[PDB]
Amino acid sequence: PERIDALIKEDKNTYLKSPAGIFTEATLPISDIQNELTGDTLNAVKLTFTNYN
Amino acid sequence: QNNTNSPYTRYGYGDLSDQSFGNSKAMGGIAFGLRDGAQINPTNPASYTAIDSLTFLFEGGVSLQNMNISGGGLKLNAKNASFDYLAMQFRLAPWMAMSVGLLPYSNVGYTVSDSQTTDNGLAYSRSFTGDGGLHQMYVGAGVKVLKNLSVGVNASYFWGDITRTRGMFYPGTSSYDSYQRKMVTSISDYKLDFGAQYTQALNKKSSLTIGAVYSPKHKLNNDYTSIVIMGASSSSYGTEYKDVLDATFELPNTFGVGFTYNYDKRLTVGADYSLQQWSKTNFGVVTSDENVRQDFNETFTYCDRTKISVGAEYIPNLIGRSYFAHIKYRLGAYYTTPYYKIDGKKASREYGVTAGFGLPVPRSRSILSISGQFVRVKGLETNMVNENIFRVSIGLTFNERWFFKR
Repeated sequence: PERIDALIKEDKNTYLKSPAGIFTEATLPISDIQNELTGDTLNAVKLTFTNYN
Repeated sequence: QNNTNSPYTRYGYGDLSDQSFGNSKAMGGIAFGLRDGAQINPTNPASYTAIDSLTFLFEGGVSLQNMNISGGGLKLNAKNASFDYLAMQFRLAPWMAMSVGLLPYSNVGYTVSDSQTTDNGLAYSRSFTGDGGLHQMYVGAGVKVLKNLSVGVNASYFWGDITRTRGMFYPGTSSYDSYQRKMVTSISDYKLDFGAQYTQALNKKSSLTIGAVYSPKHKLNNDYTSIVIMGASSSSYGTEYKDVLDATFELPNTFGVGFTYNYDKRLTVGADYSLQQWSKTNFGVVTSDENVRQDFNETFTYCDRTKISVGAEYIPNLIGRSYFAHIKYRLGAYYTTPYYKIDGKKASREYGVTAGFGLPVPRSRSILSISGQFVRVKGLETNMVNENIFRVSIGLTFNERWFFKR
């Protein structure tokens, strides 16, 4: 538990430790899309997560 | 894309096809005053009464073309081929004749594409296409009310489908949804056409004819629809968000008049004039969506079309034994202001010169009517294209002794 709680507090990166460990949470900019692209047809919205070795 | 590639056809019903048969196509289209009894003429119903007693005439036609298209320093050319008419004609009485046939009215064809790249690095491609047209199938009759005077009518079924698309594609992107809006207009109604002709016996050998033709203003049954497709691909159909609209379509009042002089059955000359009241038509659509409304009001808008044409044919010494004495020689030229309104101003202005032959089959009365036409369309404003179009035109008036009895 202490190691998991310590790794949750790192701020340069996020982890994905699977067996009931760590998830990562993302905040989408829905309000900005709703303001800037009103009247458009959305053809694609792409989100990418990428990792270290 | 079976009759045109001119990108002017993105406006209106396309460009109107002249249902000018073999003799008129070489003679500049002077079809109102003509009474050439060996070939069919649907453009003026009063012309049917000239047919010989025992005959049945079956005319058809093809045409090839090469459009040189130019604008903004770019030059390109495009080649299509068509089917321009098919019609039967026969006599019912010493004073009445009837015909039935199949004719084009207007056609559309254009593909105009584009490829781009934004400053952010995204490449994208657009594609604006169009297809279809309006067609006409008719039954008509003409009668002699006096020894000099004939009148007639054409009653026609009048149907078609014009489809016009806009696309937005992103080549190289892994997975995305393409946007395409396909506005379609199906039409199915009827059309009436009226005509009369009068012939005068000048100087005992010549004859002079005058003809007029008229068709009334009309409002068309239709099925206008505004489809937007989303997510279609090489593997999937996407989704279609259809939208059905209460659009109004019309045909204008049309007037035409002309004459033909004739001498010793060796020479004929004539000239025609016609005007179509397109600017006095109430096209429109009702909807809550301004984008659609603006498109309709900018794509279906017109100006008055007028046409001026002159032509002649000459048949020298048709009883002498030499085949070039049996060949009908034809010439003509014409001028038109097309009905296109682009921006607020009128779009184009066109000129044409025509020539052709009248090759007869020996030991028969069939005629092969090879003809050719050069036409130039000039854009009247700097942002529009110019066209130089060339076209051969094969057509055969079959003719056989049909209603004979012992």
